[PDB]
Amino acid sequence: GLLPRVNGTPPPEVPLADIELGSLEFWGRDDDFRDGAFATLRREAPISFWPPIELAGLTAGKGHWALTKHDDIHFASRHPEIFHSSPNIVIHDQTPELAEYFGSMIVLDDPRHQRLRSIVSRAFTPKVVARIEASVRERAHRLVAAMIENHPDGQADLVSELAGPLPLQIICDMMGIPEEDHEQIFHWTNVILGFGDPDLTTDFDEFLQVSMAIGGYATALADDRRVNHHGDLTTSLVEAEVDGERLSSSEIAMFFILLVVAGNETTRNAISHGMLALSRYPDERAKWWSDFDGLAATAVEEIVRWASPVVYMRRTLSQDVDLRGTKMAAGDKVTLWYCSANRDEEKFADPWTFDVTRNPNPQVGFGGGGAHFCLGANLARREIRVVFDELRRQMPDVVATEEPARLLSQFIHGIKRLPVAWSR
Ligand code: HEM
Ligand SMILES: CC(C)=CCC/C(C)=C/CC/C(C)=C/CO
Repeated sequence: GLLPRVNGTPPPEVPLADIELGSLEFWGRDDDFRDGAFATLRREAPISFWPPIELAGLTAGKGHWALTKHDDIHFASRHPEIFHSSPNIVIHDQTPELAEYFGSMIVLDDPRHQRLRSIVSRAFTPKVVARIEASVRERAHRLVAAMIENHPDGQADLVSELAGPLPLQIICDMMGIPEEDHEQIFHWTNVILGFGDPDLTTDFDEFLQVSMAIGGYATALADDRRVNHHGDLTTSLVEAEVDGERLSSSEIAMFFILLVVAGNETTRNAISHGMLALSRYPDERAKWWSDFDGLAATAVEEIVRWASPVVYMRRTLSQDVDLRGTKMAAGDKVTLWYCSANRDEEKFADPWTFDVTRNPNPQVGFGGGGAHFCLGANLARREIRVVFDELRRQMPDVVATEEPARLLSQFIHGIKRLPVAWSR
């Protein structure tokens, strides 16, 4: 069952000597240990250097400076000329020749970044956006209704039945991907997302083959829309133009590959962590369920602060930096620990309280601001609002019944399984 926890309980005090950000065992510990570790770093070692996680037998790469304070993360995000996103935003890129293939605009600095982001942004036309909005509601409604039809027992895993499929179905709908191709897209996406996680033991050759197959699918989808225009994002991406520059089909494919990761597992984990928090703190569910539209904006923003689905993003210094008196050298890696910034005692009153009315809420779960600020933030907020709306309408007493099975990850605050139950 759910471990009892009172809303507002701080994490345990974790001694500095017990914190090993380069240790896989550390990332396997519960959230209360992790949160207490970052609280210790914020108080005692707010900028500190760490080795990467080393998987024995594979190259590890160089270490990184951990920024744990909201102010430092915000500063780094606002200075992309010093804190570069190229070559990649993870601590150690396992496939650096494919950094742009999987990363699209997220691994680019200006001027390349602004050009690609500007063209992609222009493709989100009013008609495309209106279809996306209808899709969010339709998909969330259908998935919750199917959970009821498929489980007369009133019990299901929220991840497989709802939080997992919703964000990827929305991405498929916006790309104009036929219903008949969903199973293939889901399979390829799952293999890609599953590679950095052990269990099932994900084979690199299979990972490379599926990565090329989904890329080839997307290039062919884009080429089809060059000939046959439709009212989807794929067609608007082929037609968009900034300063005479348009996107090639392989640029569109790389942006699609970014989406099925960045727009997908993040939202999934915001949903699962939101359902978990609403189950642990039933007063907050009651408040939201009593004034759903009125509290939606603050409730969703609190779910994102609480979940921080993206644990960190990595930058690389283009020049020496001295901040908080800590000297970091050009070429060093720097990590922005949003999970920590979203608990910074200097910015949030009562940071350990999950409060669906929280205002202000300067949360940085979509990043600290600036050039790379999540392109889909308002879409993510809509997905979260709409899915909880559909749960409230169709199964208002739905509740998590067990502690989640946690993903072992430094980068994603992941829930692999979340049992829930509901009545009429
Ligand atoms: C709760 C869900 C989500 C979270 C927590 C999240 C978080 C993030 C973060 C932390 C970044 C990097 C920001 C930075 O470096 O300053 C980012 C970038 C991005 N996200 Fe999201 N994201 C979410 C959902 C989405 C969705 C739904 C989409 C679209 C389907 C999306 C598309 C993108 C793109 C395209 C970028 C790269 C933007 C750039 O590099 O200019 N994300 N997101
Ligand atoms: C989670 C967000 C916001 C973006 C994802 C970018 C990402 C997962 C890069 C992974 C780098 C890598 C080793 C890719 C091989 O798939």
